[PDB]
Amino acid sequence: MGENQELVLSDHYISLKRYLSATSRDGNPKPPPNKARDKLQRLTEVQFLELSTDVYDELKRREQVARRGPNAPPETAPPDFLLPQDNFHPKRNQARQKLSSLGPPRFRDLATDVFCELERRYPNFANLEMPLNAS
Repeated sequence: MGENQELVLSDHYISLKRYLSATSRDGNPKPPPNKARDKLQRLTEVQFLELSTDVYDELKRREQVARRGPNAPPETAPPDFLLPQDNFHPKRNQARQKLSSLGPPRFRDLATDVFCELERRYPNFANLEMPLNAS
């Protein structure tokens, strides 16, 4: 254990890589035809972390939904969007709702942009490590 924002983004990076890998063979290193990393530079690091967290949170919520997809009762069926809470600011809640509203292609692009940004910003993320699946 330790305290490092890089480690937090490392988990996000790994999660994004697995997410992208699970949704794409990754035969194209640059999926989008257009790029604009300068757009992501129009925000602060904290805002960037907030966006990274929002993306991460969206990813885990979708995974939970998928897990509770088949062979799951409707009583414990999760929402198709993040429900608002007073613990979180309403603007942030709306932002999260927008992520849910966005379909997979747009979201995938967001994931790709964040993933690429993290890889470019942290070149050492290209030399982290990945887990293995076994059953």
